[PDB]
Amino acid sequence: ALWQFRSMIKCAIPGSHPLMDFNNYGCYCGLGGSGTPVDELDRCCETHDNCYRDAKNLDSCKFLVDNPYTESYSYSCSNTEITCNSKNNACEAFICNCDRNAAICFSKAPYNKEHKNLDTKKYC
Amino acid sequence: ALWQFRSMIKCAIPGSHPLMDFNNYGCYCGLGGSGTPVDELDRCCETHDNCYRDAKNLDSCKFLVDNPYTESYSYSCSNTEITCNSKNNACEAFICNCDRNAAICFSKAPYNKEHKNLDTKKYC
Ligand SMILES: CCCCCCCCCCCCCCCCCCOC[C@@H](O)COP(=O)(O)OCC[N+](C)(C)C
Ligand SMILES: [Ca+2]
Ligand SMILES: [Ca+2]
Ligand code: NA
Repeated sequence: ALWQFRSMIKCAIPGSHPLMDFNNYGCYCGLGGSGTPVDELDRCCETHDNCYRDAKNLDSCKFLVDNPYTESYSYSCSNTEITCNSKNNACEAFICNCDRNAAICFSKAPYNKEHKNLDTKKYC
Repeated sequence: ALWQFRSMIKCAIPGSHPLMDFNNYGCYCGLGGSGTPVDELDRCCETHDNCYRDAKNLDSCKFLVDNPYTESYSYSCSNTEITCNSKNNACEAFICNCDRNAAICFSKAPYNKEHKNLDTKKYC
């Protein structure tokens, strides 16, 4: 679920403010996501978007009709280390893994302030 | 902007986990919406959607080309009371007030956990 992805970005990145840092960043961090992504971080978001599309295409997810941000899963954190619980069934695991992958990706990519809050209509 | 909406909810409702709580509830608290609001809290969200639509069409927001969640405003929290800074320019002030109205409305309306995570294609 989105609140869990938020939890994961705090887990992977200590004092982060996830919605204030990553939403409406570049061309892909946020909703929508169109164009050429503007940096590694943006590419994290674009990969995340492709992951959720693949979720919706996944046979294991056939009974999720809403979008994967509404699918709760099981996860834990340990010293900045995110854990997708083995207890997860197929769809929950896959969506858990999308969020984890993007959580780590955010932590390793450089944050470019100047890419925050672009004019997507012009540049994406 | 969306993080400030979250922070306003935290303000009005000190016990709050706003995404966990108010995202993906009913037919309107989430990705847009449609259908008949399922309860008062859900009507809080329809109203906020409408207010955002109004902002999108308000002359003073004519240079706001992205969604109103991307608009930064100045607000303050103090004693459960939300204040949209009187310094805000007109668009900023309008959207801040949409948000403030919504948190307040969320703080007044019953929360009905059987209304969370609805199958919106089926019930909205
Ligand atoms: C902080 C806790 C509060 C809970 C809020 C959490 C939800 C925030 C979500 C953040 C991510 C952004 C999601 C917002 C999406 C809502 C967006 C919902 O807006 C719906 C309309 O804008 C869509 O209409 P169209 O763009 O198709 O209109 C077409 C117009 N012509 C040109 C074709 C005629
Ligand atoms: Ca996106
Ligand atoms: Ca909505
Ligand atoms: Na935001």
